[PDB]
Amino acid sequence: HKKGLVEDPIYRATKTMFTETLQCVNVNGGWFNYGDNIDECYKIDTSFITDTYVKQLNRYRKKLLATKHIWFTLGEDQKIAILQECRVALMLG
Amino acid sequence: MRKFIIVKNVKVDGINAKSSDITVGMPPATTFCGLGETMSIKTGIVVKAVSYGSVKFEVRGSRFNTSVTKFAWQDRGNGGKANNNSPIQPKPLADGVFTLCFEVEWEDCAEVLVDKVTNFINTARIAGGTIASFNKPFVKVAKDAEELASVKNAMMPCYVVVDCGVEVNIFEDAVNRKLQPMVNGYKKLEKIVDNKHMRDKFTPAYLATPTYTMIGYKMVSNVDNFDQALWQYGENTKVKTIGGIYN
RNA sequence: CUUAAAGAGUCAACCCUUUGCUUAUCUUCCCUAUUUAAAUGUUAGCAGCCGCAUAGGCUG
DNA sequence: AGCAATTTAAATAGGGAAGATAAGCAAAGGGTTGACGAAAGCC
DNA sequence: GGCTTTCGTCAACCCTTTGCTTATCTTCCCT
Repeated sequence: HKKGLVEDPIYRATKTMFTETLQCVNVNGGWFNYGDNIDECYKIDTSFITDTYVKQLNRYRKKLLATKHIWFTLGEDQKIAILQECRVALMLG
Repeated sequence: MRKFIIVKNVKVDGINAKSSDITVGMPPATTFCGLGETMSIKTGIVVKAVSYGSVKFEVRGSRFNTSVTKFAWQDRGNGGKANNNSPIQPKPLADGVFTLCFEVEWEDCAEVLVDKVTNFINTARIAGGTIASFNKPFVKVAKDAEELASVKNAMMPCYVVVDCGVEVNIFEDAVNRKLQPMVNGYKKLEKIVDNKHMRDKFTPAYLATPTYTMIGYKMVSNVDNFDQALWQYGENTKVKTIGGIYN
């Protein structure tokens, strides 16, 4: 829905890599609006366990499992552009 | 790519105003460079330069004489003379509200950097003076030169120190060009052969006579280059600005 | 680990008194405020009488 | 139950008076802030 | 054998009476 926003000046000064910047993306960058009903916001039911959802999750997870070996052979520039394409397709869907 | 943390409105009182034998007033840049390396030691954040400005500063005393300190009988062996007043050695005292801006290089979040600087400043002592109060320090970064000026203008309001150099000597130009003199460092005279009465026995010690440079006070926004206000330890047993002599 | 390290300035008080800022003034002449126009917006929500009604109807 | 119109021009000038004085007293304090050197009892 | 206390030793001025700087502000433009 929206990208995380980093207010931190040292993090904005230094962070460059993919995960090394992503570890600085916290809940306070827009997601944590006011925070008084957090315990109700994290008590969760598990009614998704159905037939077609579980097989779709399994087939896509194994697809990722089989292709993630080429992901580590990518460069920083690739990872950023590929994940931008993935985010654009995800909001499209 | 530069990173700074600014502590604004550092109200400090009890400052040892005796900068040297011939300078009494604002503490020199050797004091604030010493404060910077003090945090490099206690907090571990290694500090290149410090830009310090004076919001307020009053030397205790009149316009021609400083208020001397009533000494206490603290030496050993002069009991019996303790009923009379203790003799006064000259140490002027002063109060000062300062604004400090430390060049640091940091790799963690700004909150732990602010907390480390706050925990240092709560146990620090500006020029022998107890830090009465200080605002919460804030981190600002100088990516480019416009960002350097952003950090510069974030110390408003304060009168920072810019180096204007020595032409012939200190007294002559202080009358002629009317600039202020202060300790930019020291000159080593003799090696000290007795380390028994010192802080460390292994750190090499020298008797020193303070060298002085001539400086001016300019408001931090009116300073064109922030490197001319950031004092740092130069390799001539002195301190110096990054931008050199202010023109 | 900052000319680091450290330090009680205390006390006391009669500013007094005196006073002439007076004097004389020409503001003054001058002159076009002129010309229009729907008050509309239903512009009123009444008077009796048929009734237990301050419910509901009728009469013009 | 809101509706109240538009432009146009706002005076040119001449003056802002000098002459006097602007007190003389008497006070205004010091009190502590001395480190080396040298006799001289004393562990 | 230092060591810590107290007393004696050695001096002598020409002053002057605020600024130092002087504060972090909108053009294009299209949505």
